[PDB]
Amino acid sequence: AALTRNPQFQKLQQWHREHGSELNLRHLFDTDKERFNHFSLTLNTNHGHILLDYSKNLVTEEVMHMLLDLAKSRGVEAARESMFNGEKINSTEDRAVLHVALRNRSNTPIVVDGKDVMPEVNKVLDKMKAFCQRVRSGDWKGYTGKTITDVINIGIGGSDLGPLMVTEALKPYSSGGPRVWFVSNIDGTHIAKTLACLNPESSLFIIASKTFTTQETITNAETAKDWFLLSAKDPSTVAKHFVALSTNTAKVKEFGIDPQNMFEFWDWVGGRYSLWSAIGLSIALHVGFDNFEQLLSGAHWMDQHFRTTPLEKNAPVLLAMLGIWYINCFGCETQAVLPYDQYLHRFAAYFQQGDMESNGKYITKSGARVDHQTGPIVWGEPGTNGQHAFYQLIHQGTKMIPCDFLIPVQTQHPIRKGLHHKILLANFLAQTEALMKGKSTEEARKELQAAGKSPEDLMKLLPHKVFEGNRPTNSIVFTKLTPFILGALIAMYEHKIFVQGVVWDINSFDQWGVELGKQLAKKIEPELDGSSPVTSHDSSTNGLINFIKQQREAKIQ
Amino acid sequence: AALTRNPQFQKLQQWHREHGSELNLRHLFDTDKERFNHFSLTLNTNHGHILLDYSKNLVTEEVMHMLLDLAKSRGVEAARESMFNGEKINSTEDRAVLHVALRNRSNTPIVVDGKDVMPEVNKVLDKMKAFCQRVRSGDWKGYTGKTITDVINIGIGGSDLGPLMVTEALKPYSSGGPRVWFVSNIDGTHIAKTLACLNPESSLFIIASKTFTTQETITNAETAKDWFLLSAKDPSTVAKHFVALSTNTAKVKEFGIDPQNMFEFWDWVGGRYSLWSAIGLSIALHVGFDNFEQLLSGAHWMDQHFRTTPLEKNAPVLLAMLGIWYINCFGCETQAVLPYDQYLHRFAAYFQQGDMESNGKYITKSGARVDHQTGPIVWGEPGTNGQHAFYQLIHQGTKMIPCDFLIPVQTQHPIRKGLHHKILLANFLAQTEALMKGKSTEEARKELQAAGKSPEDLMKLLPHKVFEGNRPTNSIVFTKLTPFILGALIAMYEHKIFVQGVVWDINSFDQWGVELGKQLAKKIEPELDGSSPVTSHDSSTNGLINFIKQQREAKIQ
Repeated sequence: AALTRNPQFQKLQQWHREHGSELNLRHLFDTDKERFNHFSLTLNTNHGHILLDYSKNLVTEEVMHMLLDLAKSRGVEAARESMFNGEKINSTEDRAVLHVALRNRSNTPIVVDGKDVMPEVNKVLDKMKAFCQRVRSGDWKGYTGKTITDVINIGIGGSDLGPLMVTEALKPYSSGGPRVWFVSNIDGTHIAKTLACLNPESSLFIIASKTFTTQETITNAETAKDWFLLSAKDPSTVAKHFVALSTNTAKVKEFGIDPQNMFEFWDWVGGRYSLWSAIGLSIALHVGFDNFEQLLSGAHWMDQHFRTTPLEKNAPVLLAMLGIWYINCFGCETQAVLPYDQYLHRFAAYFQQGDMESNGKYITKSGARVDHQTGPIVWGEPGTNGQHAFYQLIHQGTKMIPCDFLIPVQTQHPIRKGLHHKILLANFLAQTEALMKGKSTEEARKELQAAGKSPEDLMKLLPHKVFEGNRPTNSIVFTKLTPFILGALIAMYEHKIFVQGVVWDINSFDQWGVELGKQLAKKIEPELDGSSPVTSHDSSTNGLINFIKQQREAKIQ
Repeated sequence: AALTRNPQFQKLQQWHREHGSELNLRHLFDTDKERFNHFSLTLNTNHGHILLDYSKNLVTEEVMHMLLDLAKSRGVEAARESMFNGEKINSTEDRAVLHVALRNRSNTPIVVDGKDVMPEVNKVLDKMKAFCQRVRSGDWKGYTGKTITDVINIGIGGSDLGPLMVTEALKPYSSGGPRVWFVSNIDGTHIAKTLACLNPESSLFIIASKTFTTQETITNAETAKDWFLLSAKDPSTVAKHFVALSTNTAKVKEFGIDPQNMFEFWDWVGGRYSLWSAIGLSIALHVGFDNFEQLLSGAHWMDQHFRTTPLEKNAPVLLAMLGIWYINCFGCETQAVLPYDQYLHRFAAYFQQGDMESNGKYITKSGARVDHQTGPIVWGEPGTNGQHAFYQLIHQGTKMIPCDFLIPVQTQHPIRKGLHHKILLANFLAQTEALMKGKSTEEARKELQAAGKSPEDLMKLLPHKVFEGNRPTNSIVFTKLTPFILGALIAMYEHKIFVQGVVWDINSFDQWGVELGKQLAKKIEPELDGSSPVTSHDSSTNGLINFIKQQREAKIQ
């Protein structure tokens, strides 16, 4: 395993064993008035500023140096170029990894298998735009000649969560667009409850599946199609209400979709990195293609920042190494993502997939079994909702939890002359200040005394009122949450995931872990029909199946 | 710190040290065909069955005995009676913990400070029912004589999540009820994107707040009022469109709400255990009082189960000790909740609050600082959604992650002759089968060889195809997700949480962790006013503040 054998890594772990515990944020800030200046990064995109304040982290100049050294010695710069240049770094599948090509606004040639991929990227985008124009303007008409009012994306994983998170994040930019709906669960209630709110004559479905045989997606697509046909009787109308983001033209034709409404993407486009491709169609439809282009440009901006910036000043890499520090040295299992922004309520869920499906790995690019930790469990809820659910554990539990706090300076809803947003900002700043400052015994004792508590009352309360602090955070503040900024932000985290992967020597771009579950589920499916008991598995699987058969018959109240 | 002093605890740890790594799920099942029979539990509620199958846990009859011995030596049973008897077990706040009184259908007296609380519980319930009748039937009217179509719940933490989660879960039981909406974030987009969807004439607001001075709630309540008065205009109209869940009669009247529509609850009702009280007004409004009464009955049934069942077969206890095993011996930081049910999409989020805010503690009932792990990090998304997001890390990452898998046998939407649910069940059973069974190097090799891979190609891919398995899960299956079953399930986890807290000797029922953040936010609020640079905090807090002040006036192009 490369990491463990890397001398810079070893130096890093030895230092932590020796000095890690003695680091205390409060002392560090009390002793060094330049801390913010030393550990902060200001990015002017020319379309708004993004401030990355990583100063409330358990680091010193010495630690940052050791980390930057490790990134250098782990080759992140060369691995980065390999990615951007089209080399097949997805080693286990022998594929390129070029989500950066999807948003490549410079159109600089990126060649794979002898051909510049750019023209294909652009043909698809041009195609998406033309269609998006037809639909939004009311040009495109349903089978009864009515304009489209609802766009329904059907897909799983990356064919879903991205468009869904982005459209929710960019709501304010959706004037003139039709409503978007997202179906993903195979669970029939997901499609039932969506279908119940629709009019077939004005609904347009998008089936998002590269192979067009994804089971849950195609099953959902077929239910939608039978629902449509109940009204339209006529199968030739399907072409008016169902389009496809896919590569499987035969299967697409078979379903009833006009193959001119098949929007292609490529194998170098991982699902958890697909929103910038044809997979983004529902985003473009909801907020228009200008905004979709701003989203891509935002991503492109961050891509250039990742590429041209010295490591010391590289947002994505600084983010990654801080994570390595907490994962491979402090041993923290999780990474919290807390955007103080309701529109961004699925931001954390989205990266739960991006990070976890990319870096939840245990085999290195050499075939070696990892002997160090890899990807963290990512999780979160937007502030201040989360603040009211679980921060108690963050402030006073027994776990170290690195948190990323995010917020826009300008809100899309400056209601009450800025009141809600002021309170929101104050909490965003106070929470991180709290996590790092804490409240000592003496500090709490004073408050108890001043509040009128008795000595007995004081004695019992005291310990519970102490905050140990020393809980590290990142603050990421940006001028406003526009399509462009959102683009840069998503890409920033994408590149953070890339770097950690490189440092760990794993392949962030495959996902072999899904195979076992699918094959086992195929075996079970037919065993579920019928009354007789199943005895072919382990006793649990067997017992569970038999309990389902017994109770499926039950009439309950 | 007594858990650590406890001899049963010590023996458990010493045993795990010597034998824990030896446990192999696949081997246990292979060597004991009764495993399922021996490590599972069936519960007939008279309103649906609940199968708790904990056989896929790293545990033997010896380990369980040790875990129960521990629950015994830690006084689980007595603490339990203490809660049920109305004793002040919330020791820091000197209060009773009586959410079980709220659902006490037997009406057995529970006396606090010399008086049965039941009559007060039932008075409020009766009152909840009457108003609910008045609203659903159309009797209750708005300032223009229209009946109510939308009910808007406004609150934070427990005044919001429970009601949001339960109404999402029980949607099919809402025929005849008004649409419910939930507003919690202080961030302005929340209330604003909600208000934009309403008609003031037929909208009823419910401001949920014990003290009625909860800053973010009240701020939202005022924005709502002010928005209602922009059309209704007469302040006396507020009383027909706002009711309150509170005890602060004065603050309620001062807001314009009629004190006769102030539904009360008590000190002994924790926010994270409040949905069963007046706090569930919106639940009752949405699904009717009958269903709401079914919900409390389900929880009462589980309460009785917890109270009368010997530890060995006590579901919540079993759940509690199992978690102790993973938390205190295996060192697992997190616990996943994965409902294969889209209606339950907010179930995990609910328990993230109910668990982490109860048990994220570090000071024990005696004042000592713990020296062992405490509450886990709770997270999740419903399957198969989550399956397609992060299961990669669970199957092949570097972290042990206890998962609870839950599913109703019978679905609320049996479309396509049951095809969707069939697939859902198959994935539900297959995933746990997979986490347990894994796929070995040899098995993976035969596959690759069978797929015609060259020796070089096989070699490079082989280890990536290996599933190590041995990943423990609980499988909780229940006949159907009805209001009753749901209530049972909620109470089940409530008691799991209670049992863990007792073992940790912490106070699951206070929440002192919120103060610092609250204190520090109020300091910052006024400082945000203006263009003067702030200098009064550590350099990061100042830096952030100044950047915010600097960018609030940035025109963005």
